[PDB]
Amino acid sequence: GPHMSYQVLARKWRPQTFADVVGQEHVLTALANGLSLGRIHHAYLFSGTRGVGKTSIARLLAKGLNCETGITATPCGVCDNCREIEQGRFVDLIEIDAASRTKVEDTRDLLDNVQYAPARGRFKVYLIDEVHMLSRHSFNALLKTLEEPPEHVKFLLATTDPQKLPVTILSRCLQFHLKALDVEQIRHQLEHILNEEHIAHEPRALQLLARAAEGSLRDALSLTDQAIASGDGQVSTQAVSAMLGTLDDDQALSLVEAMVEANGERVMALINEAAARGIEWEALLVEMLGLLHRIAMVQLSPAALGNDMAAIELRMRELARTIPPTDIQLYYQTLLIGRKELPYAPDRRMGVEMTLLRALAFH
Amino acid sequence: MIRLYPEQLRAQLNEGLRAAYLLLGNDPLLLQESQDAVRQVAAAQGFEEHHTFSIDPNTDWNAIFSLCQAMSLFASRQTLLLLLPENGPNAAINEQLLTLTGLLHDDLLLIVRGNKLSKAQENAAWFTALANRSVQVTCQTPEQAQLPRWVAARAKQLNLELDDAANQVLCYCYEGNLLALAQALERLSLLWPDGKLTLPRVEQAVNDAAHFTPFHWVDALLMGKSKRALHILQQLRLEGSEPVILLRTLQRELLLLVNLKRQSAHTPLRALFDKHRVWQNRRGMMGEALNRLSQTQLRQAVQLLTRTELTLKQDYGQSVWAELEGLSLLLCH
Amino acid sequence: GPHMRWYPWLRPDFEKLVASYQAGRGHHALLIQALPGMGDDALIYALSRYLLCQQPQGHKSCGHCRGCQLMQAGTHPDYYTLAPEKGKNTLGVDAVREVTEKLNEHARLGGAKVVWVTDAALLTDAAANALLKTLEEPPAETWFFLATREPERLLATLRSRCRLHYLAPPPEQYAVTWLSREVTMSQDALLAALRLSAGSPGAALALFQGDNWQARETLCQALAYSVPSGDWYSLLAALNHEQAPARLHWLATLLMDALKRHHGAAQVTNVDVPGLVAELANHLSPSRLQAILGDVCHIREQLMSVTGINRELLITDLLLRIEHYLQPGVVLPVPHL
Amino acid sequence: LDDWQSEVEFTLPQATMKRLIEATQFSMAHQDVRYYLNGMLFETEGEELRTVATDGHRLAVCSMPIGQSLPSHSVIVPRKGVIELMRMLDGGDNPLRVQIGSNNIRAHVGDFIFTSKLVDGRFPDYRRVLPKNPDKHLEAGCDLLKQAFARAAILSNEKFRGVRLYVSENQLKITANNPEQEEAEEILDVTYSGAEMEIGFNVSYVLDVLNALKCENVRMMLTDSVSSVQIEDAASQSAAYVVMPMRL
Amino acid sequence: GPHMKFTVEREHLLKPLQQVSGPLGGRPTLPILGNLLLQVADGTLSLTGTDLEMEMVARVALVQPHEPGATTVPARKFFDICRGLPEGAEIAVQLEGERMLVRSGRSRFSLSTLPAADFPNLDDWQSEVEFTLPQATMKRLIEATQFSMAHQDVRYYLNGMLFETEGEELRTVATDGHRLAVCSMPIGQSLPSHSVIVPRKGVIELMRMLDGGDNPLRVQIGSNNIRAHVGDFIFTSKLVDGRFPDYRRVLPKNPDKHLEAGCDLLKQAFARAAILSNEKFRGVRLYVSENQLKITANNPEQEEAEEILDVTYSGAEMEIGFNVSYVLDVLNALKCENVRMMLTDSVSSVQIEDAASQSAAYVVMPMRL
Ligand SMILES: Nc1ncnc2c1ncn2[C@@H]1O[C@H](COP(=O)(O)OP(=O)(O)O)[C@@H](O)[C@H]1O
Ligand code: BEF
Ligand SMILES: [Mg+2]
Ligand SMILES: [Zn+2]
Ligand SMILES: [Zn+2]
Repeated sequence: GPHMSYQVLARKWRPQTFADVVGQEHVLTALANGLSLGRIHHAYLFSGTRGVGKTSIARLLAKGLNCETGITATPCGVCDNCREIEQGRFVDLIEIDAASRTKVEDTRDLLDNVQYAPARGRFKVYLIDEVHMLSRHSFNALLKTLEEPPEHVKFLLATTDPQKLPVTILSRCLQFHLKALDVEQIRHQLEHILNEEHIAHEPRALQLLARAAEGSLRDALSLTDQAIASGDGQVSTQAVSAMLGTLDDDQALSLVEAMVEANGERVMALINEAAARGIEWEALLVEMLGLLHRIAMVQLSPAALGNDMAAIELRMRELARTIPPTDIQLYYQTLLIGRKELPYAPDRRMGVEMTLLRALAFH
Repeated sequence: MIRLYPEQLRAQLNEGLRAAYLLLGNDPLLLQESQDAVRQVAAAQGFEEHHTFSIDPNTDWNAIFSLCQAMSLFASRQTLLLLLPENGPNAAINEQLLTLTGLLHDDLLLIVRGNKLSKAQENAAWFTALANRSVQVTCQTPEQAQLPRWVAARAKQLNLELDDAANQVLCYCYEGNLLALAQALERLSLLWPDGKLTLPRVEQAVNDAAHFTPFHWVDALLMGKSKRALHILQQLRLEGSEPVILLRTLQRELLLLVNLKRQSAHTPLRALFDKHRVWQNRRGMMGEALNRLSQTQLRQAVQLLTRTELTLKQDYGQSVWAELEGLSLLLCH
Repeated sequence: GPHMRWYPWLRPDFEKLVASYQAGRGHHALLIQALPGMGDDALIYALSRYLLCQQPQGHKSCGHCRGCQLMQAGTHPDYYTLAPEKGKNTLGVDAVREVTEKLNEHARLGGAKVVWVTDAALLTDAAANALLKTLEEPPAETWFFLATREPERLLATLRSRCRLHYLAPPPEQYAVTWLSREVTMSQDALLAALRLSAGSPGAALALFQGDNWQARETLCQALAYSVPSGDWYSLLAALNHEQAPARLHWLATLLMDALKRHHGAAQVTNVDVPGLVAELANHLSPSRLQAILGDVCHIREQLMSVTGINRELLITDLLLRIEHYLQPGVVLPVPHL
Repeated sequence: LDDWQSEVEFTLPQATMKRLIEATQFSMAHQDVRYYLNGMLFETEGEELRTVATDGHRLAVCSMPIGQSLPSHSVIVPRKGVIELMRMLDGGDNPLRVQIGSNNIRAHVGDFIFTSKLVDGRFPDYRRVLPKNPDKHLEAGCDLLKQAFARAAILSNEKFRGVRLYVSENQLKITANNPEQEEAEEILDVTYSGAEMEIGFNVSYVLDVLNALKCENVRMMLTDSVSSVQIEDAASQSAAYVVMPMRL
Repeated sequence: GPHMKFTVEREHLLKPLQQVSGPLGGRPTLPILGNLLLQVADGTLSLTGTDLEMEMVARVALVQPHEPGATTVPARKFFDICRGLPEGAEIAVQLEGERMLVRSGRSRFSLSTLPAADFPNLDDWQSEVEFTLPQATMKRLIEATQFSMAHQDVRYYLNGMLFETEGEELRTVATDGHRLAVCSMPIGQSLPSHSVIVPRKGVIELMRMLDGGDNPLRVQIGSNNIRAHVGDFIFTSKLVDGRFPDYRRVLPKNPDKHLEAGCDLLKQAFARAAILSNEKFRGVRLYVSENQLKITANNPEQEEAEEILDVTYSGAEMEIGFNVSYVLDVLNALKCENVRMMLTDSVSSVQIEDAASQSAAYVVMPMRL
């Protein structure tokens, strides 16, 4: 009854078949063909940035691997084993969060476990996630069970970043680099989800949400939930724009045109106004970087104008004409390093002020 | 309550005993000497059973009721000893001491060792009830002004005829603990049973006391002797001395040196020497330390020191010995 | 303090952030981003009181029930707090481990199962990755809350599970009015407090009721002798109170105001020390001034990040480097890479 | 605080509850990674109370009729709750009023009140665990098997006490080796009607099952040298046990 | 090598192994301390259990042709196999060189062996006294003297019992804090004077193995080795050196107050006073008046216990504190219904003898409550 029948989109719309996964065809194809042809490896290491699907691909692989209907690239999804693995109550798929089970006691427990028979499925599979922070002792104890396990043991490793793995651990498992999801893929999946759940939206807000989340579908859905929590349960351009606090090209170009002409007083007044409206400073810096990039493109070849908006492209054309490429490069470099140092700045606003005032250095 | 000094305790022990004894201080040589002097006094007065307890945070009520049961009526007379925590009595033992103060008999002689306590700890009721019954012994390590006099007297009780140069070098090499002074004195006495402590004899040993940290490493830089302090650092790295401690010594001393360097243009040297209350025997080297090392040298040295401490702090440790000897070789110019 | 303190401008946000839970569509996680002392703690507390209350009143918590009576006594069996111990500063894997292992059991009082992390930036990354599973997929009727001064310093993964709710500082005039009603002194001090604290009225209150304000005054006076004489070393005693980050921040704010005074700007942060601002502009060269400001910010970062660093050595080297820079003929650094 | 209403109400003899807990207690997980394992499943259906315990290498199911019409319900009680439940109920008093709610369990035993919170989650089904086509069967007296395994367990490995069963028409055989390169071997006269088979068990769980089985004659069911065993009372079907074998 | 052969019935094999288990196992510091030594002598098997200071030898009678020889086998595993086997099944034991084969019924076992690692002389006594103390004598002596002796005490010699043989009688004494025990058993034999201290653990081992109140025993006591032949089996222990207080100097302290009467009534009163006795200072107060005793207790729980007893007395009014546990052990080991009690002072030792006979005497130094 009051048990919260609603579930968050980041988990409700988790992939349930190899045909429901957005992108990563470079790994879905390999996994499905390996399932079908009869070549299955005893340790799979899915690695990629946040919210790209390592856990989901691993869970689909587990669903397929120990389905009672043979070992097929297409799990049935109606049997028992599919249902429990989807629910996560299956005995033979064991979830180990490597942050916790890093002491030698837990690793010894795991190595004791691997020596026995399964219970319900063909294969007993350890989904170890965030493996890249097992203590060195844990990895050295885990080498033997990751190298030559028994017949019914397969390992599925999920890591946020491959770098922290001991390279020997990398070498014994099958690496799958999950590519970050392209903006087009994210926007199409969002369109499909929101149409499926009978939620009104418009493509513009979808593009904004895709741009904000740097290639992480879970991040896209998190921003979707934030955008529907505020704004009467709907996705709209004004809603997402307010949620992100993003700014139109006019204001950022006002900043770059005042700063390129060393109009320090105007620059500081613009920053004061932006603070009064309370924008996100990182957004200001990314807009300045984008405008400087477009100016550089126009300088290189006149064909690539600013035509995506083309509203105040007169100003962009004039600024390109009136500024040497070197000065624009210096402005971009200064703003970019400043952007790199926002977290280290004592305050965001003052960090942007430092960066802009330093850009004001050239005459 | 009778507060006494370690040398003057014996006389009191001869005149009359007190059921409760307290030994507060950091220097453990006088602590153990007073403890076993009182113990041999009690043994001379028939006390046979000697119980000692190590009271820790782990020590608790079930670690003290056996104590209380001990001193009721077993045989003849006995003594008790305790070891107090580093911070002194806590609230956990604040009641245990109150209970212990409720039963004082000539059967049991109570001995307590420890370091200095907060003024709110002796303000407790158990201490007040123990005032007339107990005797406290001061056991801190005093300044170095009375150090030569005290060590000369001690060597006299050790039957050692020290020279002025021997006294100077032995004091200057061991300003850390009376344990060091002792071990040096007994080493010298056993090596030379005659007792005459000539400077050529006392200088040999193995080195200047030990490899220490400050004395000669810093002093040679103060006078600018690169070879001396450099060899001292080589020996320090040979014995694996902790680099962090060396850095702490440099931080605590070079800052005073920098303070000395300032104001020298618009104030006579001796006024700055006595304004900081720096030791005159140290002032004799501070003079040429200021004279030789200029302000630019100080700035460069502090800059490289900060770079070194930085690189050391985030677990890099990029050849700490190389940068330390670099500091030394800058300070020798 | 006792149940902390509600703040008047927080009332709108909470309302919005409770609507998402009244409809039942509330995302289990929540990463509230708010400045120190802003008032996010009261928001999280009031939210949890509404959530674990057996009878949730409209926009209120209960009015009367045992379910939050055990909350007021701070002894609810579901409500868990994750804060580093008073003697430590890093939240260990052990506390999050205990909380998450005790989450798998049912709800004791038949209601929700609410967790709370007092401050997320303090979470050790190992603790963050131990808490990752619990945040991504919690059991039914399990909710979470978190507080951060900034989200970007958090682990790349932990924020990705959560919604990044934001607490906008109140409008400048409203904050000034509230602080004037609370603390009585000249408005220049109040503007300095708000702009220094990036708009956090609670942080301005902490600055006033804390000794630092007077110490801040001290620094001003010290600079009033340093800059006209080129004698900065005497600032050491002013900048060493275990508040080297905050005091260095005040110094950098002053230097920012001076550089603003060069490229004459209508508004500057330090409005209680305009004469100091003018003097700082007068004596110091803009390239030297920017190099010095960069060094001040760099040293403040070095002190804030690495604990166990020696404050005295760092500040002494900083002051010596500044004194060196005020000498003509020096080459100044420029940020890069 | 207002008490929670119960959706499962019944009353039990102390003998029945004691038998169930003794039958399944040694078969539940300790701190195991799978959170829903560290506990005991109390299924009820018809007039029968069933108890299930597993740790991924073991399974104890014990079914006893109650005579009371009961709904189909499931519940998990964690380690501590059931341990102090067994400690709590020891006398011969009839009152065992057991109440199962959505989140907690309470058993009233006269003047003592049981209280614990249920492990949220759904237990795996035991019928899917018990082999469905056991094509090999064995029979022997319970005490003979128990004494034999206890004797053979003397010289096994310490931490994991593996033993090897060679089951054939001629007789049953069990062997044990240890890190000390020590050999133990012994023979039992069970009635078999099949060919040779080799399996590897852990003597700890087998010994526990035999000790808490508490019957006269015992029957083993087997399918394969890797599949699960099904040990049961040869004279009753109120309790079944499974021991997933060991790799060698 | 030499090889050994045995066909030994289980029941007649268990009791020796079960008995010798004392100086066996128990955190064996060496691979040889935790093992039992077997040897064949004529028609007997000797089982030796060693812990470097107590050597226990058991003689299993052999009834079948058995191959001679000796070996060292893990004591615990041998005990477990010999116990778990079916009752009455003869066990066939063979030495397969480095291994130890043992078979029984339908079961086979192998053991790791040690050839020779605990075979020195192992014992050398002096035997000043060789009294043939019969079973029942030291039975009651030791049960009346053990009590709860020194644990962690700095005075090492107070751990072991003091034996003193003189004339026709042996006096056994034991000091521990307040409590002190002594029994003067009339052996009746013309025996030389001898004084010795035996370890407490050796005493408890001897008493535990003792049992069976029928057979006279041979006790050979020296200055460093004591041997006791309890019927079939043999035990040997080291000997603690002197510095022990003289019982002739702690027992007779010129008692002046005399008392008598029931012992079990005092037991019940002491148990009921122990409920409200000082939990930190174990002991209650005893008011002594003419033909009357009063027992009072005041625990920190602010509960007062008082009882009155009819104990004969013709001395002066007295108030003596005492440990309830020590005197309760005195009463329990006195095995009598009536006791005699001699008071000296509130800080001087209080004697308690058996009212049945002088053979049993005890001392408790009073408490200050
Ligand atoms: N390739 C993908 N296809 C479809 N949805 C995806 C994909 N990757 C991520 N997602 C979305 O992200 C959510 C979390 O995905 P997950 O697989 O847990 O990422 P991770 O690799 O970081 O554990 C899923 O519930 C799903 O909505
Ligand atoms: F969020 Be994912 F598992 F990197
Ligand atoms: Mg994941
Ligand atoms: Zn399926
Ligand atoms: Zn309420």
